[PDB]
Amino acid sequence: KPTLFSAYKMGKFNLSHRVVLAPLTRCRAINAIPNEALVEYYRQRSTAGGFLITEGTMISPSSAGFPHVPGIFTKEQVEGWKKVVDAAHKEGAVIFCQLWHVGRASHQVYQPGGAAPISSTSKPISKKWEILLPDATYGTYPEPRPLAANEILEVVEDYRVAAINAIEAGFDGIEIHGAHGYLLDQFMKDGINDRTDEYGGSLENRCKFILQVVQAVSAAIGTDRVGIRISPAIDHTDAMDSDPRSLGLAVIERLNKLQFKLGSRLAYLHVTQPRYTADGHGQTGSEEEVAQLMKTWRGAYVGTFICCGGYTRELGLQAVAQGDADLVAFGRYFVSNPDLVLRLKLNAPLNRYDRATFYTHDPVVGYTDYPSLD
Ligand SMILES: Cc1cc2nc3c(=O)[nH]c(=O)nc-3n(C[C@H](O)[C@H](O)[C@H](O)COP(=O)(O)O)c2cc1C
Ligand SMILES: O=Cc1ccc(O)cc1
Repeated sequence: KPTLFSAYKMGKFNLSHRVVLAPLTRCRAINAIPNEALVEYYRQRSTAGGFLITEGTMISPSSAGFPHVPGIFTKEQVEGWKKVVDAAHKEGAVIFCQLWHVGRASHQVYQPGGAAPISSTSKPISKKWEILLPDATYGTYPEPRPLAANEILEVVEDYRVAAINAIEAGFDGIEIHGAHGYLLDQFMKDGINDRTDEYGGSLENRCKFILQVVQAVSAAIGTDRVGIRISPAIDHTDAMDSDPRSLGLAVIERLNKLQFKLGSRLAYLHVTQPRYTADGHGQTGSEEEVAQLMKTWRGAYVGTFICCGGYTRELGLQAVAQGDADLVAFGRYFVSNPDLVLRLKLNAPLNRYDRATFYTHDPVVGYTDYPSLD
């Protein structure tokens, strides 16, 4: 019977337990090159048959919206990732690279030639939100430039190339970052997408871009090496949809149809959910609604389902035991608990995490120096 600590066949891959390292931007990849700090970071968190998803990784120079995040669009970057991947594999881990384009959630200082960030729209993120700049101050999100149709196809090509480069680096697969108000979410969410062309309006039009990406990377490296992450009900950086339930089901129906058409299943669907507790962990109304949404989306998707967002040991156990999810990803707890899988198995205390060093750049401090049990 399925439990949080029981084995799982994720299509092509075999896992020994259901605890997953959620993708986490940490900003230690100085000048976008994966390095020895990242090697130790992922090695520390690796387990035999444990699934790891990397931090968001740039698919292009226009992809960036944080400092010192890794890319996978140059040979030098690929060579850096090889070292990370080899170390993870030496521990028996399965590791996917998350492909990340931030869209309008960026700033001129992050853009080639100081160009405007690109998006579905010309509308900027509101002043209620601010962006961390490379000089450790916070700045204003600028007006983005809306992509023309041919430019969207160029971004699809960037994802395709990024996927091929990931496989060259030895990654087991990739995850399409389609969540949290970044580029693809800027097209899906009717709170952001005000386009009047073939990429705006209907759910069909709004889902077109992300489906083109899924189709392209599946063609390049195989459906069974492709995972997709979405967050229809998370509002981060003004990324709301008027009907998250329908948006989620629209994406899922299209994934199901693509799988049926091509004759194989994607590696997984990965959905993050909002929480309504003070600290954003665990459970307290909106809670019950969100919980049912997640069960509805799980039930509608044909294949492996990863849940994420505020899961605890008890909630992770329940999720797998009751069939609500096949795999459970952990973000913040994995920051401060390199041996999180062991700690969960032993019901050991979890180290507190320090948010002040989430996005600083030191290879050791607040990055690789959280203690393991051993
Ligand atoms: C510091 C930090 C960095 C994150 N970076 C990413 C990222 O690069 N890509 C992504 O999809 N989610 C990212 N997330 C969201 C997490 O994957 C996760 O969904 C979120 O933290 C909620 O899960 P949790 O309660 O286990 O932390 C990040 C979260 C935090 C706190
Ligand atoms: O979902 C992507 C993401 C990236 C950086 C963050 O800090 C949080 C989320």
